[PDB]
Amino acid sequence: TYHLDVVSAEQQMFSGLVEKIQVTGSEGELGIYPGHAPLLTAIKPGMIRIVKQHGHEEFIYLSGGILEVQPGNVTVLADTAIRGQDLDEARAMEAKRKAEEHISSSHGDVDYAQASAELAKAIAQLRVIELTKK
Amino acid sequence: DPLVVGQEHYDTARGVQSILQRYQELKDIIAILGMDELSEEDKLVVARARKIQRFLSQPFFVAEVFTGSPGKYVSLKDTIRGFKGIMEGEYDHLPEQAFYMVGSIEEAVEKAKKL
Amino acid sequence: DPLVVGQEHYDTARGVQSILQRYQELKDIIAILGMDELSEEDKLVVARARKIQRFLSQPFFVAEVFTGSPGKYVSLKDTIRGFKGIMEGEYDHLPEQAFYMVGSIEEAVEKAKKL
Amino acid sequence: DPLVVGQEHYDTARGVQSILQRYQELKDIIAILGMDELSEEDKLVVARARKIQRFLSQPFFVAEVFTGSPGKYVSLKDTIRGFKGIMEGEYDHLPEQAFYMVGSIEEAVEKAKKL
Amino acid sequence: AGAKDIRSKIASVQNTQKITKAMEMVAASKMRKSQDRMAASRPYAETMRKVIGHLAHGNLEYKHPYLEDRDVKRVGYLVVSTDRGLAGGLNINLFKKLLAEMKTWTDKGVQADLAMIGSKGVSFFNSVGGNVVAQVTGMGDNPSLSELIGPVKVMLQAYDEGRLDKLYIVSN
Amino acid sequence: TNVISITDGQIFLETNLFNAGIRPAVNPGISVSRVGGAAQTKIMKKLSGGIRTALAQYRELAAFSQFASDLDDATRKQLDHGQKVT
Repeated sequence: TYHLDVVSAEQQMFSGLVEKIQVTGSEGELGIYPGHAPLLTAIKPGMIRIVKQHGHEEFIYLSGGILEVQPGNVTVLADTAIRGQDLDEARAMEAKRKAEEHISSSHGDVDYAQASAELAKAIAQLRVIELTKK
Repeated sequence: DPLVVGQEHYDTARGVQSILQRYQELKDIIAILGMDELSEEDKLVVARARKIQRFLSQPFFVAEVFTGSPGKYVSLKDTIRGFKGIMEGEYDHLPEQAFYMVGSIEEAVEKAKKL
Repeated sequence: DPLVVGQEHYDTARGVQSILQRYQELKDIIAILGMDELSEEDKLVVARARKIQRFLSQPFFVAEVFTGSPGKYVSLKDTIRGFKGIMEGEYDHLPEQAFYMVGSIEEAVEKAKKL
Repeated sequence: DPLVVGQEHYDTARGVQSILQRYQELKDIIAILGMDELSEEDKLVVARARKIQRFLSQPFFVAEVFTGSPGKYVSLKDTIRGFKGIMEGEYDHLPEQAFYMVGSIEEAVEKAKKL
Repeated sequence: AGAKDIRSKIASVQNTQKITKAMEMVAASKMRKSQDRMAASRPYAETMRKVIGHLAHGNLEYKHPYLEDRDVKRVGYLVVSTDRGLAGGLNINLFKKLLAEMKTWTDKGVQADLAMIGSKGVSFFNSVGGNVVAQVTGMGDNPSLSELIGPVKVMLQAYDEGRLDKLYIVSN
Repeated sequence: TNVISITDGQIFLETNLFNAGIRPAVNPGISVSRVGGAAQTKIMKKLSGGIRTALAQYRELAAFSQFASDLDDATRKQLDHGQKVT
C-alpha cells in the first residue's frame, strides 16, 4: 500500500506504511485510499484513524494542521497533535469544563472568537477520547 | 572587635572585608574569561566591590597641593552609614568614578551628577 | 639615529621593533586562549610579525656546509625596501614559509610561487 | 626490561599499563559525555580494565584481622598467567567481583562459581 | 618579580585551569541537551522539505511569488551567530564564507542585505560596515518558535514586494 | 620544615579564609592529624566522617559554583550541603 508521515513542530507522531486512513478537513472529513487523487488542505480540529497492516487502528488527535496527498506517500503537518493515550477522557472532560465555563464567560465577539477555538479543541478531544475506545 | 567597636561597626567592617576578598577572586576570572562569563550575582558583587574600593579614597587637607583640590573630614558615624549604603542597593546606580576622591557618600551623588 | 642613518631606515627599524613588541604582548593571551579569540587587527599584527621573524633569517656562506644552500649577500636598500613592504602589507598574500631563509624579497616571491 | 625479566613478563606489564592508561582516558569521556558515547570496543577495554584493577588486590597474612580472610602468596608465573589470561579475553565472562581479593586466577574461577 | 610573585602567578594559572575545565563539562551537558532539541526538530523540517517536493514538480502549478523564480538584483542573507564568546573559530569561519559569497554577488553589482541572530554577527558586520535590515539577540539556551520572527518578517515582506530577489540562510 | 617534620599533625590557618569570613580559618584537606579517630570520642568519631567527606565534595564543586545553575540536582545538592556545612 502506501506510506504515511505525521509530524509536528514538537515531535514526529508517526511514520510508516498504512492500509487506509480517515482524516479531518476544512469542510468535512475525508477518506484516503492507495494512489488517491493528489490534494492538499488545511484541517479543522479533529483526529486521524490510522488503520495499519492486519487492520489495527490507532487514534491520533489533530488539533490543527495541514494534510498533503500529492505523492503516493502522504503527509500530515500538525500545529498541535497529541498521541491517543497521552490524552485521556479525564483530560477531555477537563477541556469540557473549561469550554463550558468560557462560553458563559465570553461576552463579545473577539473573545468569542477565542472561546470558540477553545470549545473546538475541547470537542475534538471529546471526540477522539471516544474513538480511542475501539 | 564588638566589645569595643560595637556590633554596628564590627559588622560593617567584616562585610567590607568579605566583599573585597570575593572581588579579588573574581578579578582573576574576569582578566581572561571576561565579565560576561560570570554569574549575575558575581557581576553585581564585582560592581559593588569596585565601588567600595573607590569610596575608601578621601581627599586630604595636607595633600591640597598635590590634588589641587580641598581636603575633606568625615565622622565615624557618617563613614559607617556610607559603607552600609554601598553594601546595599542605595547606590548601585552610580558609576565607579562618582566615588573617586569625593568625601562623604552624601556628595558622591553630586560627583555622579557632575561626571 | 635619524641623523646618521636617515629617516627611512630609522622609521623601518622602529616599525619592526614596535610590531615585534606587540607580538610579545599578545603571545601570553595566545598561549592560553589560542589565536581565535584575538581581534581581527591583532590577528593581522601576528600574521605580519611572524613574516618579519622569518624574513630576518638568511643563508650564510660559512653556513653553506651546515644548511647545504648557497649563501646570500644583501644590500641595505633591499633590506629596508623588503621590511617596509612587509609592514605595509604588500606581501600579506604570501605564506610564512616564503620568507624563511631567502636572501631578498624577490627570492621570497619566487619561493612563494613553489611554496 | 626484556633482557632481564623476559618477553612474556615485559609484554604482560606493558599491556596492563596500556589498558589502565586507556581506561583513565575513557573515564574522562564517561564523565564528560557518558556511556552512550562509548563504543563496543571501548566498553570492552573498560570492562577488562575494571577486572584487571580488581585482580591487583590481594589479601595479606598480616591484614587478616581487617579482612577476616586468610592471606595468599602468589608466585610470579601465576600472576603473569592470570593477567595474560584476562588480557587475552579468556575469563572475560566472569563477574568483576570474582577477581577482588581472590588471589590467583584459579581461585577467581572458584569464586565465580559461588558468587 | 621574585619567588613570592611567581608563586602567586602559578596560583592564578591553577585557578584558570580549574575554571576552564568546569565550563568544559557544563558545555558538554548543554551540547547533548541541545542535540535532543535538534533531533526532535529534524523530522518536521525533513517532512517539510518533502512537502516542497510537490511544489518543485507536478503537472498543474498555480502562481505564488515565493515559488516563482525572479530576475535577481538584490539578495538577502539571514546569519545566525552566537551570544557568547569562547566558541573558538566558529563565527569567523562562517563569516568569511558569507563574505566570500557576498563579495561574489557584489562583484557583478548585485545588491545584498543582512539580517542577524546573535551578538557577534551584529558586531562583526557593523565593523565590516555592511547593511543590517533586522536583528534579534538574547536567545540564550533555546529561543521560542515565535520570538525570532522579526528578521523573517522583514525578509518575507521584502521578497513579497520585490525588495528581495533571493533569500538565504547561513549557519554552521 | 623542621617543626612540620617533628610534630604529629598540623592545623593550617589561612589568611584568605580569614578575610572571607571563615573565622576559625582552619584549612581542611591540608590540615591533618596523624592520630585521628583514636583521639576521638565514639559519638564524635561516628559523626565527623560525614563532615570530612562533605567538605571534600564541596571543594571540587566550588569551582562549579559560578555556573551551578545548570547542574545535576545530585551535584547541586552536594554543593548546597558543602556550603551549609562550611
